[PDB]
Amino acid sequence: HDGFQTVKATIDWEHPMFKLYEKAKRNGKWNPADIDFSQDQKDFASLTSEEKISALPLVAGFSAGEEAITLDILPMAHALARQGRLEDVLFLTTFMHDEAKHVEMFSRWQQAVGIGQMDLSVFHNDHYKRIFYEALPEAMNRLYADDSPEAVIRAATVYNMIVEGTLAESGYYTFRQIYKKAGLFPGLLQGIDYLNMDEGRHIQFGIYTIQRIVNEDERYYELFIRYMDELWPHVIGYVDYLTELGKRQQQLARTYALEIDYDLLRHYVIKQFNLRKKQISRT
Amino acid sequence: HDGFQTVKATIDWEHPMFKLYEKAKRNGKWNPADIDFSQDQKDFASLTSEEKISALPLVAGFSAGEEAITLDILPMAHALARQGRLEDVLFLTTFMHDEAKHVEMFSRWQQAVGIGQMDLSVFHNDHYKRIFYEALPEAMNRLYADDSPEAVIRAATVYNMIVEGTLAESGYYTFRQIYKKAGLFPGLLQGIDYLNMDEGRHIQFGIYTIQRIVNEDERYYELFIRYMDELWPHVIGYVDYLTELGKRQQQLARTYALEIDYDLLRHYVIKQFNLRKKQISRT
Ligand SMILES: CCCCCCCCCCCCCCCC(=O)O
Ligand SMILES: CCCCCCCCCCCCCCCC(=O)O
Ligand SMILES: [Fe+3]
Ligand SMILES: [Fe+3]
Ligand SMILES: [Mn+2]
Ligand SMILES: [Mn+2]
Ligand SMILES: [Mn+3]
Ligand SMILES: [Mn+3]
Repeated sequence: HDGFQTVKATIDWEHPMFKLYEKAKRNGKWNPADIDFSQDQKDFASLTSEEKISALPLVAGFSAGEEAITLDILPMAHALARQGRLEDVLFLTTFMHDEAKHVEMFSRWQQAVGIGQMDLSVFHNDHYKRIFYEALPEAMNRLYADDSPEAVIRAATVYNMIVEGTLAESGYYTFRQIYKKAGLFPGLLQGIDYLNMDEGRHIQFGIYTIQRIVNEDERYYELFIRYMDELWPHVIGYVDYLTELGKRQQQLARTYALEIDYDLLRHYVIKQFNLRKKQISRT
Repeated sequence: HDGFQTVKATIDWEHPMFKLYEKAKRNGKWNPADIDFSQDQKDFASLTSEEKISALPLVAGFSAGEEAITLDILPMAHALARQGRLEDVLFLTTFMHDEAKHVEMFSRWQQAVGIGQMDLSVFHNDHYKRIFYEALPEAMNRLYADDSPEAVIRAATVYNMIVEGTLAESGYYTFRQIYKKAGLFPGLLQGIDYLNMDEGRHIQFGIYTIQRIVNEDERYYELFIRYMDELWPHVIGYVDYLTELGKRQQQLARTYALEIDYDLLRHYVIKQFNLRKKQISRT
């Protein structure tokens, strides 16, 4: 270290990421350990085997995603720390702790309903793996040796704009469209509501990061759009795979009179993807 | 990634670091933004210039240390993440967020009392710089390329056993011995109480980390002792420098009838150092 900002000066109290950090502390008190999952255990046990499975693809996607994101944010925190972006780092401590609670929430649900011993990796197809097993850690880990604006934009695009701003947001919507209607899994849905609220700050950090780089040179806008489009095939290829699992196993939909509109879910994904694009201004 | 623990299985709910993570969430709700510093501003302004300075060396040491530690824990989190130690990572998200709040607390105090514009690096002598500007980032950053048991023990020794378990603990004691007696700076002392409570978990993570490595091969015990002793000269060399500043500027002690026992503070430092050693068992 050559010096310390809070010895030479203070935190930059007006910095957007300090304000986001402050909001994260105010809004981040929830604890997955307090969620009552006992009704969820009864719901899951009440289900037939073919209804039991209906929910597992989505939980498998979230549980791996939360865990990937918990591990893979560390290089972003490092890169920004090394750039002396102290307020970003303070905020990223809330981001990382949020994702830890997200991992915890889904794992507590799996334990409570009796599937913790079940290996849910069978529900990760090639497109999911390309995003979460490969493209996400590649883009983040790159920041250890290459913290160029190109690398940081690509990292924020994959992590915050695609994984969180497209897939996670759409998954929260899907959970609600399906189980909130069914009256099922109230503990899980309480957790989803807290995850979704945290996610708002995570996406805003991505937007801030990408926009501040675009702000220095509008040609980075083109890079942002390009990286969004490179991942789209895998995003929809996973969505299509989940859709086809749902269409092939309809008993939960039948039993609970959910006219599950998979083409409305698909449209919600397309819509999320397009509005994330629109939250980055070329100028 | 080759897979995900919370897809194949669950969190290891009995893991000591998951239990420490759970305690951190329960005990880590405090927010520096809620501390009332208005009485602290009046106290500081009431002081003469020569009393004003008396407190600044210690705040300078803490503010830089909190900031160093916030940046320099990231490689430990990374190394353990890459080892698949998921429960350690979950706990480290609380550790990192705690230190962010510590940075925030001291910087809020500096702002409130009117010294935020003052560059307090003048109170970092060569021994302080050797620990915080050099040895700490060197030991932590090494973990990016070398996560051997030797490297991890050395990192935990410098960070958790020396910086936190010797210097920080002794600084908390010193703040209380001096200002809690004077009736001064109630907001700062509220913050110190919260820092000290957080620190308990940070030191326990260090103990767990060092002991689990020693447990695999008792020869690492010798390394631990050696790394403790290598840093001791700098620890006491900074303590002696602070002591001599205090002896050379006594007006706060006089004004507030603090018979400040600098040789009792020195003994407290020696005692902390020796009991950290004793918390690691050769077997
Ligand atoms: C059937 C419609 C498809 C809806 C899309 C569902 C997407 C599943 C979500 C899995 C990825 C979750 C990523 C977590 C991100 C974070 O924790 O910030
Ligand atoms: C006059 C007696 C000397 C007492 C020793 C005072 C030591 C000052 C403390 C500065 C280091 C603080 C390190 C912070 C560690 C953490 O935040 O985990
Ligand atoms: Fe997120
Ligand atoms: Fe600490
Ligand atoms: Mn395909
Ligand atoms: Mn010396
Ligand atoms: Mn999440
Ligand atoms: Mn601290």
